Amino acid sequence: IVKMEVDYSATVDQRLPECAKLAKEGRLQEVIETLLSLEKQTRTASDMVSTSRILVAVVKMCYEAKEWDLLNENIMLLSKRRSQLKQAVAKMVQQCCTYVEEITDLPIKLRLIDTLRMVTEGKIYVEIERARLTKTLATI
Amino acid sequence: FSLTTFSPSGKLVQIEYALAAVAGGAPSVGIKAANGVVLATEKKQKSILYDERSVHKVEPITKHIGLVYSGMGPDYRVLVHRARKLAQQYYLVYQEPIPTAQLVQRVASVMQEYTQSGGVRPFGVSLLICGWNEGRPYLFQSDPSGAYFAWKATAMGKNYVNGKTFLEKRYNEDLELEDAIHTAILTLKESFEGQMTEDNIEVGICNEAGFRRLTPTEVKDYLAAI
Amino acid sequence: TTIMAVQFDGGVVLGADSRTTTGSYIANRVTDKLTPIHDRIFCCRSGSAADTQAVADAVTYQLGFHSIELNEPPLVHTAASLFKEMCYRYREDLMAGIIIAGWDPQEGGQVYSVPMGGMMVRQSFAIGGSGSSYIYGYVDATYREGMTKEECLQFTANALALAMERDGSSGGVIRLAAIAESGVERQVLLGDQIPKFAVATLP
Amino acid sequence: TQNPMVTGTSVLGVKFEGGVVIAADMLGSYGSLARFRNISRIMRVNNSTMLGASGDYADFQYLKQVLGQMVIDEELLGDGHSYSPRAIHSWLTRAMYSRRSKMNPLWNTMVIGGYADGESFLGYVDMLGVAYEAPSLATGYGAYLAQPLLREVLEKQPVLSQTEARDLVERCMRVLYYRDARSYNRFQIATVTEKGVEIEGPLSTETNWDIAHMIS
Amino acid sequence: GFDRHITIFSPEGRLYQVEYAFKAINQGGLTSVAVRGKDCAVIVTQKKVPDKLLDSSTVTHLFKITENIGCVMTGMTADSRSQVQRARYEAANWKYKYGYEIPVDMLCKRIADISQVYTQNAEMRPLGCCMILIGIDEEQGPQVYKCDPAGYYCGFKATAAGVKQTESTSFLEKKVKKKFDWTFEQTVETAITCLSTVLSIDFKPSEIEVGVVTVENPKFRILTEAEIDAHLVALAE
Amino acid sequence: NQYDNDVTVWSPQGRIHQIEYAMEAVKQGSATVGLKSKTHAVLVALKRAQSELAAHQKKILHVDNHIGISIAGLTADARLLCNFMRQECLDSRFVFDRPLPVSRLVSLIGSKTQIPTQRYGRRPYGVGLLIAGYDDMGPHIFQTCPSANYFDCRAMSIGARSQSARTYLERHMSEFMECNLNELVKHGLRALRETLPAEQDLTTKNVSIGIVGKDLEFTIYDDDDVSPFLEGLEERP
Amino acid sequence: GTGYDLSASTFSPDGRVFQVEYAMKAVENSSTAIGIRCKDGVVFGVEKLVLSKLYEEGSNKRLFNVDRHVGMAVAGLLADARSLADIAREEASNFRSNFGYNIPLKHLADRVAMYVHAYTLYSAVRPFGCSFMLGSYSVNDGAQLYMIDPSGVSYGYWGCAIGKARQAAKTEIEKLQMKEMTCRDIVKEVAKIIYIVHDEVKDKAFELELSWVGELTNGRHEIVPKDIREEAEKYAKE
Repeated sequence: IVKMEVDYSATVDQRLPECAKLAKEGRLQEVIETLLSLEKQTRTASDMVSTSRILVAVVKMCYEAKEWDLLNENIMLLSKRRSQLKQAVAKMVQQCCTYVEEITDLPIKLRLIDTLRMVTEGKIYVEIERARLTKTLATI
Repeated sequence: FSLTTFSPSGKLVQIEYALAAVAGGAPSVGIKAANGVVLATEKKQKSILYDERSVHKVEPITKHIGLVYSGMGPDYRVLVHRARKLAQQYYLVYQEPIPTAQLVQRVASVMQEYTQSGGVRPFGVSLLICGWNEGRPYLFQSDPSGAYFAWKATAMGKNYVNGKTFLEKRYNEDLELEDAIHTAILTLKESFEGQMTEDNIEVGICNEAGFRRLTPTEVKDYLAAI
Repeated sequence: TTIMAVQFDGGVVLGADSRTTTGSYIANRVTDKLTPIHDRIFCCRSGSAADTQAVADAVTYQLGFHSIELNEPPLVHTAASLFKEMCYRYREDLMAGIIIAGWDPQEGGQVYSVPMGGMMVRQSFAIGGSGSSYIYGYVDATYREGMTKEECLQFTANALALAMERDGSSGGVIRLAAIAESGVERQVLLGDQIPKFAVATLP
Repeated sequence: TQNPMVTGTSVLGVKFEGGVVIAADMLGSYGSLARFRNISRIMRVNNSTMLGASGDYADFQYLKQVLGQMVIDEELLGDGHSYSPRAIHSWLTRAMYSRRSKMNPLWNTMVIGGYADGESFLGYVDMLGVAYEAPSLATGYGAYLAQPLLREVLEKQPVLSQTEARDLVERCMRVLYYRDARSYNRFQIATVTEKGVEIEGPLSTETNWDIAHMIS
Repeated sequence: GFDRHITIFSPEGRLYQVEYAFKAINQGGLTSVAVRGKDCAVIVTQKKVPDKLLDSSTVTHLFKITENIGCVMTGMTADSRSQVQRARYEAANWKYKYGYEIPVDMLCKRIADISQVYTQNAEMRPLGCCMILIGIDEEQGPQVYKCDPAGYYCGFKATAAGVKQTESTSFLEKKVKKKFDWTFEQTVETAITCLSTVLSIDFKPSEIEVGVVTVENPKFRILTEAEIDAHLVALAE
Repeated sequence: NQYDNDVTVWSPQGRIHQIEYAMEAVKQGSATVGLKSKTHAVLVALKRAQSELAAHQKKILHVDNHIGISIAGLTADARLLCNFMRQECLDSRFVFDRPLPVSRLVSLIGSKTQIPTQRYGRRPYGVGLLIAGYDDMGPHIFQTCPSANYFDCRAMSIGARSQSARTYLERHMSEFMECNLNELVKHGLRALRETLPAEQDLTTKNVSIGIVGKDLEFTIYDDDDVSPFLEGLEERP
Repeated sequence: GTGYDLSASTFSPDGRVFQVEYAMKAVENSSTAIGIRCKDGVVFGVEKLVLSKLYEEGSNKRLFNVDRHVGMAVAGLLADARSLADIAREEASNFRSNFGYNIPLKHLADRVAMYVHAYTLYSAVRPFGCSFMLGSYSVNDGAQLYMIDPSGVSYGYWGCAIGKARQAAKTEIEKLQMKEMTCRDIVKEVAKIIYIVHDEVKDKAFELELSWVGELTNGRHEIVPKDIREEAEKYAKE
């Protein structure tokens, strides 16, 4: 969409797995905030792959530490911050689609509707609609 | 050249074009009643973005001289500023005559810098003047080139013809009290397209006590029961 | 009347008396002789009060207009240049002694003197007015280098107090103005707060 | 202009072989008052011309501003030429004459020193427009006190050396400080030569008071 | 002929020279928006900077005329700077002649009178720059006015000038018709979203320059990059 | 062509046309050459004669002891420029007793002639000036065109058919610094003789010489004064 | 245009001033120029067409000194350019006489631009046919460089070019990385850019007038020493 200004591929490679180790069980939110700052920096630098990787890492951390509520407001903040990169959010929704289908649970219905609310803000035909279709089928 | 100019054989073509311009679209009726004079005009602002208490169509030149006008408002501002300076100079020279109606004729006459020295481009505004410091009221009109006309009731808008016809048919008359402002509002109504309101219609009155631009409260009060 | 300015590290301190004399009668005992030319530039007036006020107002005009057209606070040197030009071009008609001081980020606390005639000079401290001629020795002997804000404030207050008590055309209250990057602080010394060196000559 | 308020006291200067030296004390006399003791009455007209003045210091500042501005304008063109000190002296002469003719005189007596084309020049112009050039010059009471010593030195020595010339100037400054009410013991000495104009600064002269014991 | 060539009245009864001079404002490729609020008045215009060899520090179209009045110019930049200089001179001269600071309405009136003198006569020509000036006025709240190359000085609450001024005025008319006062967050956000809907670039916080005058804080704050970025983040939330 | 009518108006293709016509005033004039040296400046002007009974008119005008000019073009507004230059040089003499340097004089002339090129109702000074002066930096030759754009030149010629003289001066300008006074004057005479058609030839009555040097103040040589220079002509018409 | 492009006081039907639109064409036609703000100063450079070898060493130079620290590199109609340079010199002298010290470059550019706009506003007088850069440096305000079109307004420029080939120069100017390069290498590079721009491809030989202002010159805008910058011209040649 917009030309990349400053890449941080080296920064994310050297720091993201270390951040995952530092918050293996997700008890720390300063790690989430500092990757939010890093992806904001790459977003102002108009980089898509770095932001997408950061979002995928963030949701993966939420998967492994199974904080369902904090996932809900975290993905809400990610999707509503400034709308970020359409490629990155479409990615993050896709791995969220891949994850919600494997754990039965009671509040996965809440996870399904949360992602539905995040994607129903528009941008349906553009930037992935099969995820929303699969979520509705999953709700069925 | 640098004055009121462009007069061919038996014509004043530039002046006639100025009069075509002062046809305008602001009716700005005036009525000379027995007690005083009413100058009412229409403030039909484009959209609601503009304000009505910001700019005014009726200007008190001095204590009991009020002024209303026609098309070319930017010219009208300079003209009313000049008129204020001229009235103030006359009052300073002839100190303390409380000069309004023994000055209304005089200020109308000194409206010769108005047009007789046009300024390359003549003024494109015709203005009605009201004064009541003589025991009697006065309504005068000065046009982009002529002089004092000493009207009793007239209009200077887009439909000034039928406005004047309405004024004469409704019998501007001579016994009418100060509250002929109802008839002035009716005459505006004929040349008005809308539900006229207090900010939409601006009117000033000049009676023997003095001149006063009626606030939206009294304008709405008069517009009620019409 | 007496006016005085001192320059210290990071600012200046101005002291002026509140008396304006007409013959032998006190026209105004609470005269405000510290006219703010700009936010961080002040003027001390002496001599013909009308002429001082007119010159100060005209310079305030020109300096405010110049600062607005630059989008930058004006220099104290620039203000002093405006005063020197105004006084010099009309010296034969305008008789006024003016002390200019203030603070600007370009140089800091600065003090200039433009007496009658229209000359400009930069000084560590400036002194002027009818009552100035009585404290020259004191101001020269009791002035140190590198004096801080409080030292300059007290020293200027003392100099003005003695100039007031000695000169017959000076009296009333004292106005102090401390100008610095933080801003300007104006205070008034009155009555008992006046630093007094009592002269109890023995019988 | 009409009645000076702050007046600058005497200034002098002598030319020598290959250069000129002038000297002015740093006092601004507000009548009988030593109001300003740290003011410079010597101006660098350009790289190869100096100027001092005695009298109204406000007028001196105005002339300094005007002359510096015109020198800057002259050097802006980059034509290689310059205002020779002879030309500068003539310009100041005409300015003073015009001011006197307009009956708004400039209360300053000015000494212009310069060294151009390998030949020293030392001009002189006063309030009344009287101008000339002499090997030795002085203003006010300097022309009464310091000038005779310069004349008697130059009568036997038409040419001078820089070191003895500046020593003579220092002695004349000492004499002026001794026997002039408006004088002060802080004078600047400016030397113009082929290398340019160099001003020493707040020089002072040593006072002798052995004769103070001769009172009784 | 020469009816459409010089500042003379047309035979039809119109003045074509000023009618052309108004379209001159649309020429130049810029837009500006002014929103008066409950307590503040904020104005914003886009900063069209072609190539970065220019100094974005000095490419601005908004200025301080005095300590409390700020203008934004629309149209040819030379005439814009001339009228800004004239307005600053008028403000200073008013402060010199009369002690109190010049009211914004009076300043706009004087500028409009100058422009009316320009459309009068024939030697000179009108200046193709429309000026929107704002400022806090005591007993009046925030005040916004527009002086035009003609001499008609008016405009209030929400007023815009530039190429796409009509669309901005329509949106602001919709917003003001929605009866709710704008605080010192809603006024700025309303102006920003108005200009963004006019020209959708989502307004990276570098291509607009917003000026603000509040009541509790006087003076014409030319809000910095951080402030405009914070307002943009808050709006797009 | 409308756009060529007046000096003020600007042509759509670029430069205005009245000034371009003004340079044709100097083209339509008797030829004149002017060359520098290491120490001297010499002007050779063709004194154009009306008829054999009438004199050959006057060219190479006198300005001061160190400056002399040669006109080529409209003679009416040429004595005016001569008066202006004389007045400025005398003003310099009066103020600081030194000869006004030629470069400053030429800048003054250019600035003075520039204003009529922009003021309505004022024709440009269609006069071609070949100023010869001796300031402190050796001799100087300057050409002033009615376009008010002066030039400095080692050797320049202006007038009718002056292009041939220009070419000869260019081809022989390498050997100009190291030439005796008579040698340089003969160079100029050969350059001017190459201008007129072959039927015409140099005479003592139809030529004028202006010489200014380090020790030689500006002097206008003619028939008797020219004959020593005219000898050794090497006539190849 | 046809009917409306006769006097600057006549607005176009679309609302444009065609007199200035044509005055810009003279600047577009005249020989080019360039000015780059180095890290600690501003470096000018202008190629001047030696229309004939009859002329002496570089005269009617496109560079001018308007004040002690300020220089003007102009292009367009050269006589009016010199008159405007005289106007700028007078303005700087007046400001120094009134307010003391040295005229800030932004204010000088604004005042001269307002004067130029005054000359384009009216009808009797005509718009100036020249565009020029004003460059200056001081310790307090760093280095500034403002460019004024024949009718427009001053604009802050890191690097600017005007004249025959503006875009061709500006492309390589933006290619050059300023704001961290000292004025010496910038002098080398401006000559390089000028020589990259066509000099003899359709024209005669050109001379390289280069100007300085910066802390290396403690202000004091002066022409670069041409004897020692001939090697810079040589590096430009390579």
